[PDB]
Amino acid sequence: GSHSMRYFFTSVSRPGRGEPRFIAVGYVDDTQFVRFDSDAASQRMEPRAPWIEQEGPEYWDGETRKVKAHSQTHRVDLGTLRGYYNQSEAGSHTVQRMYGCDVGSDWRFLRGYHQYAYDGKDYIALKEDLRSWTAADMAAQTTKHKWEAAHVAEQLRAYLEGTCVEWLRRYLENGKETLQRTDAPKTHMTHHAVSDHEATLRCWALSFYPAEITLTWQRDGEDQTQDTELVETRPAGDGTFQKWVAVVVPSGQEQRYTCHVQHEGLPKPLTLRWE
Amino acid sequence: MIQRTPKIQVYSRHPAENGKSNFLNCYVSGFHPSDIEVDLLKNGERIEKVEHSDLSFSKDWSFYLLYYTEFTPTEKDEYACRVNHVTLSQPKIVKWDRDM
Amino acid sequence: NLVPTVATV
Repeated sequence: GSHSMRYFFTSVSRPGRGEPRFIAVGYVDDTQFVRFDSDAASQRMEPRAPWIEQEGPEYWDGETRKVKAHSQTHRVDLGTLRGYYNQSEAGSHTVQRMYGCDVGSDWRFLRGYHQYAYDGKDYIALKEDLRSWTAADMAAQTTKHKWEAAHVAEQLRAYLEGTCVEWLRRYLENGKETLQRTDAPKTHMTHHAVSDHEATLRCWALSFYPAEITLTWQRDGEDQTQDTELVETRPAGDGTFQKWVAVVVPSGQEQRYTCHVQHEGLPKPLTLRWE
Repeated sequence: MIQRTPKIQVYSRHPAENGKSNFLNCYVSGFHPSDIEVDLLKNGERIEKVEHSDLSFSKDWSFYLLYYTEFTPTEKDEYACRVNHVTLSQPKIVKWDRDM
Repeated sequence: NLVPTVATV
């Protein structure tokens, strides 16, 4: 299926003394592969997946230099934005950045993205065509003009369509044993009685990868959303994911209800029933 | 300033069985700003050896973190996750329910 | 592989 490489960056200003806290993480699909934390001792980009350890010293030196350059841009940004928004030096503020590329089943470029937020709000984002910018307010508009004059979008477009795609392809091959493997959900159902007349059925999906999944209930073969609760998909902590969906039913009628599971690791969707 | 309250789930990494080593997780998500306090509790007492994931965020810009510790479940021990954030008046405690 | 340069706002 499709694949992605995405980088996430957060800087949080520290008004009283010193530079912002800066944290960078890189992912291929739902797998973290590198990190940098300004509070950590190494001051280096660090591996977080065994397949990236294949890369040599030049890689790690080059990624470290770039990630530090990213951190300094964020530091300057935090000051500029405090200026744009007429804010004091007293409060803590945040910038967040995400960028990366998607490829389809044929591993060719599909989509690129680059977006930026200040204090959790949209600030500026590259449009889908990778040629222009969406600026949310007049501050972002001043940035847009600055980036247009300096042809920032052209530089980014080249990276997103070229380097990003090339290196995603490289990682996919080097990490093939895990990155190109699907882990189908391990499913089961649990039962609880709330009272003499009400029951809860909970449909579980565990140990799956990638994170994308659909769990739904049917009653007598028709979709049931009322009286259901669906939790957010959550990391197990070993690289796989978990999710459940529950339905409340009259006691004795459990057999009308079926759980349906869709996942790329399942060639056809699965059905579960109580008992 | 935007402020968003954390959602919290407490759960084990693997199916939970007494006497069998496992990991207890507290997943916190959908929050902003990023400053957050998360503790894992054993019988109401703060666990000392707790690790967490590297800060990241969703498309909507809200943050998420996984906090985790190695544990061996027993029949009698009760576990929970205690969360404090700017959006919360008092710390929020969510108990681990293994029978879920 | 990170983008080579990042423009300031």
